[PDB]
Formats: sequence, C-alpha cells, structure tokens
Amino acid sequence: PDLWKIWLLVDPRRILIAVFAFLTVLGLAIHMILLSTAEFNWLEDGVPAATVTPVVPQR
Amino acid sequence: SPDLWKIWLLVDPRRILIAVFAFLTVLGLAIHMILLSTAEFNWLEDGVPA
Amino acid sequence: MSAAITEYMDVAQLTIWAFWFFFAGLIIYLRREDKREGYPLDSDRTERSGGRVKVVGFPDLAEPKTFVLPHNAGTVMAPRVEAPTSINATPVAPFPGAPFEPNGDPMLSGFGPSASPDRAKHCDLTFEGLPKIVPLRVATDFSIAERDPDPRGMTVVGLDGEVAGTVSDVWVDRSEPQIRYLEVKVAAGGKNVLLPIGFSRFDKKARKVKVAAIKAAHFANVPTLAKPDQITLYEEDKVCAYYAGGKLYATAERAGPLL
Amino acid sequence: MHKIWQIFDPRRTLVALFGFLFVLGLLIHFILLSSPAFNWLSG
Amino acid sequence: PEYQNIFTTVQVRAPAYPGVPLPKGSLPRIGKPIFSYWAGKIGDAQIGPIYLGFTGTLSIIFGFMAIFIIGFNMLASVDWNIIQFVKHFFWLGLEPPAPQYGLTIPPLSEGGWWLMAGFFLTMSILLWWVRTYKRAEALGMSQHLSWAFAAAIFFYLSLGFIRPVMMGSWAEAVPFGIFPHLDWTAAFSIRYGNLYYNPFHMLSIAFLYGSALLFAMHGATILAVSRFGGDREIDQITDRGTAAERAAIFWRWTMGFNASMESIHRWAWWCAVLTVITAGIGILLTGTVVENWYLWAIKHGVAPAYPEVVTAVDPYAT
Amino acid sequence: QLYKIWLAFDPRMALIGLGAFLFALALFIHYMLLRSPEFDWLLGPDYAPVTLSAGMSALPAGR
Amino acid sequence: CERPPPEVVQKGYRGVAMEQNYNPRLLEASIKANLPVESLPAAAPGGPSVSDVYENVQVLKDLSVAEFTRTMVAVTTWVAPKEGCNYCHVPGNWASDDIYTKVVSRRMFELVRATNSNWKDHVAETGVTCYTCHRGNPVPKYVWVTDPGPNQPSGVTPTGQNYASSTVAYSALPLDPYTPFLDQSNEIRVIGQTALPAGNTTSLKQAEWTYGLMMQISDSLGVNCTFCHNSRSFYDWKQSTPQRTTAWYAIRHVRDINQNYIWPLNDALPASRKGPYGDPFKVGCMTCHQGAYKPLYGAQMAKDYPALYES
Amino acid sequence: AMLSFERKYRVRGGTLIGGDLFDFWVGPFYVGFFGVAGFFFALLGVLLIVWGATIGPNAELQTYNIWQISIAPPDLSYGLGMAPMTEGGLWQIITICAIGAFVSWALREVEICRKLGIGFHIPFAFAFAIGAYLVLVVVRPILMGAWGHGFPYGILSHLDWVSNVGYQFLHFHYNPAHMLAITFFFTNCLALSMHGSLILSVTNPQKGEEVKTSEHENTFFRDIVGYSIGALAIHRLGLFLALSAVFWSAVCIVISGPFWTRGWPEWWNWWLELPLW
Ligand code: BCL
Ligand code: BCL
Ligand SMILES: CC[C@H]1c2cc3[nH]c4c(c3C)C(=O)[C@H](C(=O)OC)c4c3nc(cc4[nH]c(cc(n2)[C@@H]1C)c(C(C)=O)c4C)[C@@H](C)[C@@H]3CCC(=O)OC/C=C(\C)CCC[C@H](C)CCC[C@H](C)CCCC(C)C
Ligand SMILES: CC[C@H]1c2cc3[nH]c4c(c3C)C(=O)[C@H](C(=O)OC)c4c3nc(cc4[nH]c(cc(n2)[C@@H]1C)c(C(C)=O)c4C)[C@@H](C)[C@@H]3CCC(=O)OC/C=C(\C)CCC[C@H](C)CCC[C@H](C)CCCC(C)C
Ligand SMILES: CC(C)=CCC/C(C)=C/CC/C(C)=C/CC/C(C)=C/CC/C(C)=C/CC/C(C)=C\CC/C(C)=C/CC/C(C)=C/CC1=C(C)C(=O)c2ccccc2C1=O
Ligand SMILES: COC(C)(C)C/C=C/C(C)=C/C=C/C(C)=C/C=C/C(C)=C/C=C\C=C(C)\C=C\C=C(C)\C=C\C=C(C)\C=C\CC(C)(C)OC
Ligand code: HEM
Ligand code: HEM
Ligand SMILES: CCCCCCCCCCCCO[C@@H]1O[C@H](CO)[C@@H](O[C@H]2O[C@H](CO)[C@@H](O)[C@H](O)[C@H]2O)[C@H](O)[C@H]1O
Ligand SMILES: [Ca+2]
Ligand SMILES: [Ca+2]
Ligand SMILES: [Fe+3]
Ligand SMILES: [Mg+2]
Repeated sequence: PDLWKIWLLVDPRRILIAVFAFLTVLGLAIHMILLSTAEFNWLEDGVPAATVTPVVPQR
Repeated sequence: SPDLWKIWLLVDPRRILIAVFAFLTVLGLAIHMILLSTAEFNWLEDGVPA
Repeated sequence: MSAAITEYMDVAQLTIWAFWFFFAGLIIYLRREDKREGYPLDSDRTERSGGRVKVVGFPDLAEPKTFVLPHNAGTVMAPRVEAPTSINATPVAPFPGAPFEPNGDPMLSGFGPSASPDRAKHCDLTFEGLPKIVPLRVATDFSIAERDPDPRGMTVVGLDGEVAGTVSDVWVDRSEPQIRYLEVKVAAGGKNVLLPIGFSRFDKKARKVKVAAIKAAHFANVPTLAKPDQITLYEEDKVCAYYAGGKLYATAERAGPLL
Repeated sequence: MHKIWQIFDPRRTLVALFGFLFVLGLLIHFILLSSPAFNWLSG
Repeated sequence: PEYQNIFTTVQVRAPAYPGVPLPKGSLPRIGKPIFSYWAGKIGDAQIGPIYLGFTGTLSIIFGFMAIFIIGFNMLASVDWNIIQFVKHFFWLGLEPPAPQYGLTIPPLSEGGWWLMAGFFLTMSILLWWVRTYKRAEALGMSQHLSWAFAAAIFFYLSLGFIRPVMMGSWAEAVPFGIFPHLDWTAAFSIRYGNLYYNPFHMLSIAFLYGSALLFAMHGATILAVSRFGGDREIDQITDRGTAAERAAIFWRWTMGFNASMESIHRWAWWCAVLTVITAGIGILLTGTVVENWYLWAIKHGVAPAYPEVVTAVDPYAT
Repeated sequence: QLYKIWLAFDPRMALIGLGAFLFALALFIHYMLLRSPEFDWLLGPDYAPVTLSAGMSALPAGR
Repeated sequence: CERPPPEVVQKGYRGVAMEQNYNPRLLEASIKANLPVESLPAAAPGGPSVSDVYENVQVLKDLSVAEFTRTMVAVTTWVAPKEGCNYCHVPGNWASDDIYTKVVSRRMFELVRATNSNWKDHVAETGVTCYTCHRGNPVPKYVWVTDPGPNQPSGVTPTGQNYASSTVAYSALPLDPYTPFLDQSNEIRVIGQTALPAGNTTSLKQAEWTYGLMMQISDSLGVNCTFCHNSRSFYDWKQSTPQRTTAWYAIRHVRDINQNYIWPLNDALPASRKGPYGDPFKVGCMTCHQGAYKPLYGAQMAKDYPALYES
Repeated sequence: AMLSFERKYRVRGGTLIGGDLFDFWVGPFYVGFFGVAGFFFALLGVLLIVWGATIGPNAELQTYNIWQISIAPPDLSYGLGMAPMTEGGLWQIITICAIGAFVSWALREVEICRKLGIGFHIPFAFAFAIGAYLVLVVVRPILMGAWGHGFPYGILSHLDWVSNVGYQFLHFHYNPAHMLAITFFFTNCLALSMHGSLILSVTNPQKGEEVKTSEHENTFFRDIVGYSIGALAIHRLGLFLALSAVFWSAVCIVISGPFWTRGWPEWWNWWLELPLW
C-alpha cells in the first residue's frame, strides 16, 4: 500500500539496469543448466524423432 | 501499457541503443553456436539436402 | 670434454659451487651497500673505548659514493660522517638496551615517533626547478577530479571527534599530481598548519577529515612553514613527525599495553 | 602521387616499410626452406 | 581505521605531462595522453604518451608476425572452426618440430611454422631489449632495466633455442600454447628425473620466493612510511628523511639488520634477476650434463631416504 | 542495569560483529553435521548405502 | 566443487603424500554403477557330458550339460540380456556358426579362459567374466579405436595433441596413447636411469606420450599417480607400489587381448564395430575397470563359473 | 648497537602485552613480550628438529645431512589426534612451536610499528605468509581429517611432499587458482625487477650526470609501455601482487583435496561442456 517509497532511496534508472541484467543472466543460466542435463535438453533429446562416419567410442 | 514512454527520461537512448544492439548480437551469436554444436540442428553438417 | 670431472665430481656440482662463491660475494656487496647509511653504529662499545673502536660489523663500510643533486642543490656522499645529535629523552633504566622516556611534553619532545632528522632547508624541486609541493592557490593549473569531493571547506576532526579546524587549501605534488598536505585553518588560533594526507581519513558523506593521530588541541602545535607557499624538505619531516608522535603520545592508553 | 609524404612521416614510413619487407622476405625464405620441394640447402 | 594509502581518495588533475624532453633529433612521443579515473584510484591517472621509435616499430612488426603465425596454426589445428577455437583455446598450441627432424627445418605443419614463430618472437624480444636500452640512454639513465631484461631473455633463449641446439633437437623446445607449454613444463620435469632435485631450480625458486617476500616487505615498508613521504624514494636516498630512518629502524629491530633506501632496491634487483639467471643455468644443465636430477641428488647425498613401507617387484629383473 | 556494554561497545560494531559471528558459527555447525555421515541430511531421508558383495571393497588396500 | 573430507588411503611413508583421495559421494555413485551380477545357483552334479550331446562345441568341451547350460544362461545375462540366446545363435539351429556373434563369442570364451588361467599376475584369483567388459551390453561401453584426433586441413599434419580430450583426462597431452602402448608395444619408459647422460636419447615429446598413457591409466582406475609411483622418482621400482607391478602385467595383458583376440576377429566384425582407420573396437584400461581400482570393485564372479578357466 | 640515527627512536612503550617487563632491546633486536615468547618458541622448535634429526626415521636411516634431515608428520591413521613423539608427535609439537614463533614475530612487528608510529602494512603482509603456512599445516589437514596431510619438516623431504601432492591430481598445472597464483608470482618478480631497475638507474645515472627526478621515472615507463603507475603506486602494486600470489596459492592448495579430488584438468570440463560448443 505504501511501497512506492522505495525509489525515494534508490535511483530508479540503476535499478532498471540491475533487474534487466540480473534477469538476463539468470535466464541464460537456467537455460544453460537445462541444456546441460539429459532430461531437459530440448535440442538433443530425440523428440521430435531426430533425422540426423565411423565412430570413436573413447572420445 | 499506455504510459511506458516515460522510461527514456531515466535512460539515455545512446546507452540503451548500444546495449540493446550489442546484447542482441551476442545472443544471436550464442544461439547459433548452440545449434551448431548439436548434431540434430547443425544445418551445415547434417547432410541435408542430398 | 664430458659431464664427469672426477669419479664423483661433475659439471652440475661445479656449477652450483661456482654460484655459492658468486652469491657470497653478492651478499657481501649488498651488505656493504646497506651500510652506506647509519654506520658506524652508535654503540656503547665505541663509547667506553673513547671512539677508538668504530662498530661497523662485517663487511666493513664502502668508500663514499657521490650523489650529484639536480639544479646545483649540491653533492651528497652516501657514506658520510654525521655529527652526534642529542636526544630529548632519558633512559628508563640504566641497563644496555633499555628504552628512553621523552622529556617534557612527549608530543613536543621530538623523540620517539615524534623524532625526525634535520633535512635540507630547501624545497624539493620539479624537473623545471619549481618547488614541487605547493598549495592549489599557486599551482593554478591543478584541480580536484570531478568525481572526487573537494577537500577545501571540509571540517577537520581530531582523534577525539572534536572539531580541529577547516581545510583552507590543498597542497599538491607538481611532479606526480597528487595531494600531499591539507592546509588546515585551526579553529582555536586561526594560524594555518599543514596536515599530511597520510594522516587524513576522508569521510566523503560527512565532508569531514578525520585525524586519528592527534587531538583537536594538538593541532595548535603543528610546526609552521617559513614561507606560506612552499615547504622545505626539513619542514616536511618536522610536520609529518609531529603527527606520528600522536600515534603513541596523544592519549595515555596509546602507550599500551592492551592487557 | 607525391602527397603521401605530407600526411605520413618519411622516417616512420620507411622504417616500417623496410621492417615489413625484411620480415616478409624472411618469411618467404623460411617457407621455401620448410618446403622440401624448394629447400636449396638439401642434396 | 587510519588511511592505509591503498587507494587514492581524492585525485588531482593537471595538464598531461608530455614527458622529459628527449635529445635533439629523436622522434616525438605519439598518443594524446588521457586520464583514467580508475587508474588514478590505485596509481597515476595519465595514460600515454608512448615513444614508438624505429626499434619499437620493428619489434612490433616482428612480434605480430610471430603471434599471427601462432594463432593461425591454433586455428588450423581446429580445422578453421572459430567456435572450436574458442572452446579449445587454452589447449591449442603451435607445437615444436618432431624429434626425428633434429635441428633441420621441417615442413610447415611439422615444426616449420614453430621455427618461424620462434625466430620472429625472438627477434621482437631482442628488438624490444634495444628499445629499453635506448629509452634509458635517451633519458640519461643507467641501464639496470636492460640488464635485468637481458637476464630474462637469457632464460627465454635457454628454454627455446640454446638448450634445443645443445641437445640437437627442436623437439626439446617449448610449444606456443597455454596448456601445451604447461604440459611441456611438467614433461620436462618428468623426463629428466624430477626437476625439484635440480639445485638451480631450487635456487630459482628461492629467488622467486624471495622476490615476493622482498616486494611484500618493501611494498609494505614504503606504504607504512608513506605518511612521511617514503614513496618519494629519490628524496630519501639523496636526503635521508624520517621515512627511510624508520623503515631501516623497523627492520633492524625486527631481524637485527637492515638495508638503506637505495640498497633495498639492489636487493630487489638481484633477487628478481637471479630468478631467471639460475633458471637459465638449471635448464642448460638439464639433459646435457645431468640426465636424472633425482639420481644426481642421490649421488651427491641430497635426496632423503625413506623407510621402505611400500615397494614394487621390478618386472624387468625376471 | 545491563546497558553498560553499550557505553563501552558501539551498538553498530557489536550487531555486525554478532551477525558475522552467528552466521559463521551456524555455517560451521551445519557443515559439521554434513561432515558426519550420520547427520548428513543431504543424502536423503531414505538413504541406503550400497550393499557390497562377492569380495567387493569400496577402497583399495591402504597402509 | 566438492565437500570435504574425502576418504583417503595412505599407500606410502608418512609425509611422502602417496595417498588416494575419494569423494565419498562420488565413490558411492561409482560403486552403484559398478555392481556385480549375482551368480547362478550351482549346477547339479553329474549328468550327460558336452561332448556326447553337442556337435559344434570347440572350447567348452570339458563341461557337463548342466554346467554348459548354466554358462549359456550366464553369458546371455552378461552380454545380450535384451536379445536372448538368438543374439549369438541362428534361430532353431544351436550348432550353426552362421552368425558372426557366435564366432566372436567363441573367441571371447578363449579370451576369458586365457585371462583367468594365465594372467593371474594381473587378475589374481578375481578373474574376469563377460560381464566385466560387456556389463549386459553386446558392445562394451568403454572401448577404443585409433584416434585421428580432431579434423585437420588436408595439408596439415596432425600433432595428435594440443586438444582437450577426455582420453588424457581433459589435458592437452597426446590424446591417443592406446595405439602406441596398449595395441602396439612402444616403450613406455622415457627416464634415464643414470645421474649423468649415458645415451638415453629419448625426446621430451616421448615423455608427453607416456604422460598421456598414464593419464588414461589413472582415469581408467580412478586413482592418481601415487597409486603406483613415488612421483619423486617415477622410474624407480623400489619406491613404487605393488600396484605398479600389477599395472605392468596388465599392459602386456591388454596388448595380448588386442593383438591376439580382437585384431584377428576384425573380418568377422561388421563395419559398425570399427573405427575410422578400420581397426576394431579394442580393449584398454577402463574397459574392465570403468573408473575403479578393481573392476566391479574387486567383485569375484568368475570363480563360480568353471567354463571361464582353461582346462 | 644502534644505527647512528636510531637512538632518538628507541622510545618506551607501544607494547601490546608486557608493558615495561620486556620493553628493551638485545643488540639490534627489539624484544618485548613477543620477542621473549617468539625466541623460545623458535629455540624449542629448532632444538626439537635437531632432536628429530638425531633419532631420524629410524637408527639405520638417521642422518645429519642438512638436505636429508626430515621430521615427518603422523600417519594418516592417527587422524586429528596426537601421535607418539617418534611417530609424528614431534612434528605436531614443532608445528605448534612454529605457529607460536610466527605469530609472535608478527605481534612483535606490531609493537615495533606502534613504537615508530608507522602503518601496520608489514605485519599485515606477514600475516598472509603465516596464513599460507597455517593453511598447509592446519586448515588443509583438518579439512582432510588428519594431521598427516601436513608437509614434513625437511629441506628436501617437503619437496617430495609437494611433488606427490601435485601428482595426486595427475597434472597440477591445470589447477585454476594455481595458475592465478603463479601469474601473480611471475608478475611480481617482473614488477620487482622493474622497480629495482628504475630506482637504481635514476639514483645511479650515467657518468657525468646528476641524480634524475620523479619526472624521469614517469617518462621512462611511459616511453616504454605508455603508462607509469607512479612512485607511490608501484609499492601498492608490489604489495598487491605478492599478497595476491600467496592468497591464491593458499586457495589452490586448500581446494586440492578438500574441495577437489579429481585430476585438475578435468575441472575445466565445465568450460568444455558449455552448450555453446
Ligand atoms: C628460391 C630460393 C632462392 C632465393 C630466391 C630469391 C627470390 C625470388 C628473391 C630473393 C630475394 C633475396 N634473397 Mg634470396 N634466394 C635464396 C637464397 C638466399 C640466401 C641464402 C643464404 O640461402 C640469402 C641470404 C638470400 C637473400 C636474399 C636477399 C638479398 C633478398 C631479400 C632482401 C629483402 O628481403 O629485402 C627486404 C628488406 C629491406 C630492408 C628492403 C629495403 C632495402 C634497402 C633498405 C633499400 C636500399 C635501396 C637501394 C638503393 C635499391 C636496391 C635494393 C637492394 C635490395 C638493397 N637468399 C635461394 C637460393 N631470393 C629477393 C630480392 O631479390 O630482393 C632484392 C627476391 O625477390
Ligand atoms: C541438521 C538438522 C537440520 C537443521 C538443524 C538446525 C538446528 C539445531 C538449528 C538450525 C538453525 C538454522 N538453520 Mg538449520 N538445519 C538443517 C538444514 C538447514 C538448511 C538446508 C537447506 O539444509 C538451511 C538453509 C538451514 C538454515 C538454518 C537457519 C534458518 C538457522 C541458522 C540461523 C542463523 O544462521 O543465524 C545467524 C545469522 C544471523 C544473521 C543472526 C542475526 C542476529 C544478529 C544480531 C543480526 C545482526 C545483523 C547485522 C547487520 C549483521 C549481519 C551479518 C554480517 C553483515 C555478516 N538449515 C538440517 C536439515 N538448524 C538454528 C536456528 O534455528 O537459529 C534461529 C539452529 O539452532
Ligand atoms: C627478472 C625476471 C623477470 C622479468 C624481467 C623483465 N621482463 C621485462 C623486462 C624485465 C626487466 C623489460 O624491460 C621488458 C619490458 O618492457 O617490461 C615492461 C619485459 C617484458 N617482459 C614481458 C613479459 C613477460 N615477462 C615474464 C617474466 C619475467 N620478466 C621474469 C619473472 C613473463 C612470464 C613469467 O612468462 C612474461 C610473459 C613483456 C611485457 C616485456 C617484453 C616485451 C617484448 O619483448 O615485446 C615484444 C613484442 C611482441 C612480441 C608483440 C608485438 C606485436 C603486437 C602484439 C602487434 C599488435 C598490437 C600493436 C602493438 C598495436 C599498436 C601498433 C602501432 C604501430 C600503432
Ligand atoms: C606473503 C608474501 C610473501 C612473504 C612476506 C613476508 N614474509 C615475512 C614478512 C613478510 C611481509 C615479515 O615481516 C617477516 C620478516 O621479518 O621478514 C624479514 C617475514 C619472514 N618470512 C620469512 C621466510 C619466508 N617467507 C616466505 C614467503 C613469503 N613471505 C611470501 C611469498 C618463505 C617461503 C616462500 O618459503 C619463507 C621461507 C622469514 C625470513 C621471516 C619470518 C621470521 C620468523 O617468523 O621468525 C621466527 C621464527 C624463527 C626464527 C624460527 C622458527 C623455527 C620453528 C620453531 C621450527 C621450524 C618450523 C618450520 C615449519 C620448519 C620447516 C623447514 C622446511 C620447510 C625446510
Ligand atoms: C633476553 C634475551 C637474550 C632474549 C633473546 C634475544 C631475543 C628475544 C631476540 C628477539 C629477536 C629474536 C627472536 C631472535 C631469534 C631469531 C633470530 C636470530 C632471528 C634473526 C632475524 C631473521 C629471521 C633474519 C632472516 C633474514 C633473512 C634470511 C631474510 C629476510 C629478507 C631479506 C633478504 C632482507 C634483506 C633486505 C632487507 C634488509 C630488507 C629490509 C628493508 C626493506 C624491505 C625496505 O623496504 C627498506 C626501505 C628503506 C630503508 C631500509 C629498508 C630495509 O632495511
Ligand atoms: C591479433 O592477433 C591475431 C588475432 C591476428 C592472432 C592471434 C592469435 C593468438 C590469440 C595467439 C595466442 C598465442 C598464445 C596464447 C601463445 C602462448 C604462448 C606461450 C605461453 C609460450 C610460452 C613459451 C614459449 C617459449 C619459451 C618459446 C621459445 C622459443 C624460442 C626461444 C625459439 C627460438 C627459435 C629460433 C631462434 C629459431 C631458430 C631457427 C632459425 C634458423 C630461424 O630457423 C630457420
Ligand atoms: C565369455 C564372455 C564374453 C562373451 C560371451 C563375449 C561376447 C562378445 C560378442 C558376442 C561380441 C560381439 C558383439 C557385437 O559386435 O555385436 C563381443 C565383442 C567384444 N567383446 Fe566380448 N565377450 C566376452 C568377454 C569379453 C571380455 C572379458 C572383454 C574385455 C576384455 C570383451 C571385450 C569385447 C570387445 C572390445 C568387443 C568388440 C566390440 C563389439 O564388437 O561389440 N569381451 N563380445
Ligand atoms: C598420472 C599419474 C602418473 C604419472 C605422471 C605416471 C608417470 C609415469 C612415467 C613417467 C613412467 C615412465 C617411467 C620410466 O621412464 O622409467 C611411468 C611408467 C609406468 N607407470 Fe605410470 N604414471 C602415472 C600413473 C600410473 C598409475 C596409476 C599406474 C598404475 C596403475 C602406473 C603404472 C606405471 C607402470 C607399470 C609403468 C611402467 C610401464 C612399463 O615399463 O612398461 N602409472 N609412469
Ligand atoms: C597438531 C597441530 C596442533 C593442533 C593441536 C591439536 C592436536 C590434536 C588434538 C588432540 C586430540 C587427541 O585425541 C586423541 O587422539 C588419539 C590419536 O588419534 C586417539 O587415539 C585413537 O586413534 C589412534 C590413531 O588414530 C589409535 O591409535 C588409538 O587406538 C585410538 O584410541 C584418541 O582416541 C584421542 O583421544
Ligand atoms: Ca527436442
Ligand atoms: Ca544442411
Ligand atoms: Fe621502492
Ligand atoms: Mg605438446
């Protein structure tokens, strides 16, 4: 009800810079974490029934 | 929102334009890199067409 | 040729021994260089011998080297004979190695942390021959950076929190641009005194300069400058040493011990 | 041309150009020596 | 707390100093000097001008050629894939010629590029040494820096040129790469029986450790007496102030002896210089007069013996 | 009359000093329980160690 | 980032720092991933013999029919549990050799019997079982082929190194140590055994190749170099551990497996079981060990199957 | 005996503990309370090392060879308890004496700083070296769970400890904090040679020249690298580089085994497995 008083303490340009930068980094980090898993890597999980040389088993 | 234009009194469009353009370019580069590193979505190494 | 000098001696063993001989000579050289100042030593050994035994240790002293000063300021010899200087203190006990207690007011004694040598009564000079440490009112091309607060006008506060004065001017180094002294208008007397930047802790929010070395009352006794717009090397030492004496003398508890 | 010495110092230009030419000359000789087909110091 | 003189609280701005005038006929300094606020927080604000003379130009041209060759070969090693170049950059390298080539020039990708990069980098370093010598000479200064640089160059030349020539093999030399030259460093110690037992490696470490010890000692000492102007060491050398006296007295009371304001810089100079001098000697002795440093240590009674709590049957003794 | 601590210790330093000490002590004790396998709650409530059979040994022979 | 303390195994003198460090939770996961298969109940004594009943039995001739059937049930679980007996057999015909998997598996029986009977300097009464490599997979998970390294421009000779590879535990060392040392018999020793030079012309580069092999050995066993060495003298057998002696025989054992059992099977094997160079999927360390100091952490399965020992 | 300018500085007071009890000098040394404590901490530790060398690992291997003398920590089986004197207990006692001596040395430096009215940078800097030693013999052994993880007290034997600890991670060069610490060590040595050279070349110029100025000093490195840090700041930098080297060296060893048990090159797999490549 009286929460608008917070920007009387903090410059509301820098906070806008901070929240965008923090949200972007957080958004990228969560995406990287999901991509690093086998369960939630949406590009290499086979579904939607992927269509794509001798192999090197050790490497 | 109908009153969103009042942001620009706090952020100079010079800094906004550079930051937006630099971030988008890196984002587009990063996403292309991510796709190229996958076998399924590497359009250059997938062998299609022919 | 080969790696084996004898059945046991080999080239690497010779090389490491060769280094030890060079290194021994290097340490002897470095120690001799170390002894260009403060030697022969002030010793009881010399005192009872009537000066007949000069205490130099090993290695002995090197032949005097020559420092030719710029702008015809003179020539100094690094190993030089220095006249004995009396100390405004007396031993706290009669055994050797005992410390001395300053005589009179310790802040004014010129002893201990408040002691200083008598440097030359000439100003340090820039490469162009101008005095190096000068107020901002004569170094007109110098300025405070925009992002930093101007020291001028700030309230100078002693170690006790009591107000000592205000910052009238800032003394800058004209060779390497930086603050070296803060000219303080003393609240009690009004006579301007210098305050080294090393004893000044800035409080940017409060616009206060906090001096933990000395109290507000101690500012009245800071050594003064002969000329108002320049400071000699001798005066620089006198001013800095006075504030340093406060780190030990200003308050009784500063003498210690803690417990 | 003739004005290229009006906006370029002759001294800085010449030492730089000779430096590049000397480095380039060394590089080509090195490449030829690396090539077995053009090493003139072989049999 | 008291001002620790770690960061400049209030910075002073003056017109940019062009620098001490150079002798007549010298090239002018290039670059319009600028002031960096954050550089001035820890040090001097002024950036530039720089002297880029004839020698510096040649050093830059030679240096870029060597660096370009290294980076090109790193890119070629990942088959031109710039994405894989970034991923593997620390692991990539320009690798020295194979052992079978001896000291001969091999084909480009078999060590030929490495030799060119080695030669061009060496030339640029040598030209940079001449530049440091000339800059001191142009200011009427002594050549302490160029001597110390020559000592570092001696070690650098020992690693990549002098030792490989003495062993008659470019394959002994250092790869041009971040992890590859760390692999070389480990393999060098492993190949020649534990470089820990190389006494000049021991000395080099003592001087490297001493360099950190001395600069920590001297850096802390000057900052501790900077309230008396101890930073102005020329003043304290020509006109000994209370800063030099208190600095010397502190160390005399601490460890029984002390240096002077000038001689501490001689201790500093020699400690750093001896780090690369003994490093070069230790490298030059390894593989030429000593094959196994641990076995050399055993012969000279340096390696300690441990009680045999674990041992292996030697399969070659069958 | 227990105010006297605040006449000899600044409220601000003690409160920050107390918070740093209490947070460090809590982190330390939480870590000590994690150090002990009996109180390692990060292993899960229904944590069962792997059963070893047929001459298995988790660790190689020691000394 | 791991949480201390690790489980530490001291192997040398105090203060020499010859220790194995194990993260207890990482060790727990590895043990759960390397659990043995429970042995089948022992076959009924006596009964008809293999030779009397079966025609095309060339290796397991000395078996009883009950023991022979027990072995086939065992190898089915060990090699092809998801494919059954028909993986290695023509349907309807047990004695037919008209499928490559039967020709290979017959040779694999000889590989196992030779290992359990003649390589005890390495496998030491624990022995091996088809499960030790296959772990219920027709293709063992951890095999190797001759590695060309990363693709190179056609005019560039590969260095074989300076490329982040898990084969050398993510260092820049030569990434294919299997081919020179575990298939061929290139000399691993590089260190001179005299204080002064006495003719050891081994290059520094060869030390990197040995370092690469030891990186693979240590990763394969989940141990560090001090498991077998006092690093102050890598060459010295007197300051080494008994496991270094076992590893020495294991290298020769692996060479024998690859040269005398896997390589002659190359023609029977399909193209999918071959590398770019055309060499077959080969056995190295980590094919049995799979990151553990002993395969299945020393689980003893072979002793319950008489078919896995030479007559 | 004092320096010819030293007598006016030998003031009473400034002690942390002891007051006038030990406030005196013995020759050049200031003693104070922590001079007495530190000296007899060092004296006992040194004598115990000599005694440790007198009995050796055993009577057969016992040696007075200065390279081969080694006082070894306990076996790891003793955990974090006390070991018998001849089985690592002597090492534990010497370690305690070493900590007592090192800390007393730092505290004696504090009292000297108070006497002279100078900054406390030197004892603060020395605390970093002490902290590195404490990490090696206390913090890391406790995190690992045994005093036997400390390095042995021997001129060459502690190199064998360093070697084997390094090879416990198969390639120690890949330790990231280790790489950072070496960079600081190498840069510090370079900075020290540069600072030593510049001061010497300015105060000992070519023959026939006067002593140079601070303007020459700034100009010289501006002429070479385009930037001069300044006469004051080079000492900030030298202190920063040396302290950062030791801080990161302490980090590198305390993460090697307590917070990382794998080979160090494998740690970089986080970068290799980034989905960008
Ligand atoms: C197939 C391999 C052949 C070979 C084929 C070629 C070919 C093709 C060329 C050379 C050229 C050169 N070769 Mg050849 N060369 C071989 C073997 C050698 C060997 C040797 C020991 O084996 C040496 C030392 C040389 C050396 C040389 C140089 C003389 C010359 C490169 C100079 C340069 O780079 O200027 C660059 C550096 C500078 C500083 C240039 C500026 C010169 C000065 C400063 C300006 C003076 C101006 C003056 C008035 C005008 C005359 C110019 C003169 C060069 C001085 N060659 C082998 C056998 N060589 C090149 C040449 O002829 O250039 C003249 C050339 O095109
Ligand atoms: C092992 C069994 C249980 C368990 C057993 C216990 C027991 C027993 C206790 C806790 C307690 C706590 N547990 Mg628990 N806890 C477990 C698992 C967890 C997990 C987890 C995800 O696993 C978390 C996040 C926690 C978290 C917590 C905290 C809520 C609490 C510690 C209080 C504290 O740190 O105050 C210290 C920090 C402060 C900031 C205190 C503030 C007071 C001061 C005066 C404020 C000064 C402010 C000033 C500005 C200074 C600021 C700090 C400085 C600037 C640095 N527990 C396991 C599962 N836990 C303790 C508790 O309940 O405390 C209330 C407690 O006794
Ligand atoms: C006492 C021993 C220590 C030491 C000493 C030492 N090093 C030194 C010196 C000394 C005394 C110098 O005088 C010299 C120096 O200049 O220092 C500032 C130097 C130096 N030590 C350096 C590095 C260095 N020192 C090291 C080590 C050490 N140096 C030892 C620990 C190390 C380590 C630990 O590996 C390194 C990496 C350099 C910073 C410098 C020598 C610079 C040099 O030789 O430069 C050659 C130039 C090139 C190879 C590159 C040129 C090509 C460019 C990259 C092209 C592209 C950009 C271009 C410049 C743009 C502008 C172009 C213009 C035309 C406009
Ligand atoms: C943190 C940055 C660097 C640094 C800084 C530093 N060192 C310092 C200081 C500072 C600021 C001091 O003020 C203090 C000093 O006064 O120096 C002259 C000191 C000092 N650094 C010293 C040594 C030293 N510093 C080292 C390192 C470093 N010092 C860092 C690289 C090393 C290395 C790398 O090995 C050594 C050997 C001393 C010369 C001195 C401290 C003297 C001291 O504490 O004296 C009291 C103790 C004794 C006289 C003897 C104690 C003996 C013990 C009781 C028994 C032995 C125990 C020991 C563990 C044996 C181990 C032996 C084997 C390892 C061979
Ligand atoms: C009652 C009774 C008898 C008691 C016993 C006596 C007691 C208690 C004595 C107290 C002191 C004690 C405990 C002594 C016992 C232990 C002993 C003998 C210690 C000796 C001191 C000691 C550890 C010496 C080691 C010195 C060594 C080997 C290395 C130090 C590093 C080194 C190479 C320094 C050389 C360079 C120097 C001198 C640097 C100091 C120095 C620096 C760093 C400056 O920047 C500076 C700037 C301007 C002027 C001067 C200086 C200066 O002198
Ligand atoms: C701007 O640059 C671009 C982008 C264009 C390209 C940049 C690429 C990059 C990023 C390259 C990065 C390279 C890196 C990171 C290199 C790292 C190198 C390291 C760490 C090297 C470390 C040590 C190397 C040493 C010590 C090598 C010494 C070699 C010597 C001394 C060799 C001398 C050889 C000679 C003199 C050859 C003599 C033979 C003669 C006869 C010439 O041969 C014909
Ligand atoms: C007696 C038990 C074993 C049986 C029955 C067996 C069976 C087989 C079969 C049928 C194949 C071919 C599979 C295919 O290509 O689809 C095969 C291949 C292979 N086996 Fe075994 N094997 C046994 C033991 C072992 C052991 C102990 C090792 C390890 C030393 C091993 C390593 C391999 C390898 C490397 C291959 C090649 C990869 C492949 O073609 O699948 N096997 N085995
Ligand atoms: C990554 C850590 C390791 C390093 C740095 C390392 C280093 C070396 C080196 C340099 C050699 C050559 C010795 C010589 O020249 O005389 C070697 C040989 C050997 N290493 Fe390792 N090693 C490591 C790990 C291991 C492990 C864990 C084992 C045991 C499983 C092992 C067993 C052996 C054996 C048996 C030899 C002798 C091989 C032969 O002579 O054919 N090593 N090692
Ligand atoms: C050491 C550097 C300075 C740190 C100061 C603290 C030093 C160590 C603190 C003292 C702790 C002593 O704690 C005591 O240790 C011994 C030795 O492990 C333990 O002894 C126990 O383990 C040892 C070996 O692990 C067994 O031989 C013994 O059978 C068993 O009782 C005691 O059960 C324990 O009571
Ligand atoms: Ca998908
Ligand atoms: Ca495509
Ligand atoms: Fe200095
Ligand atoms: Mg390599």
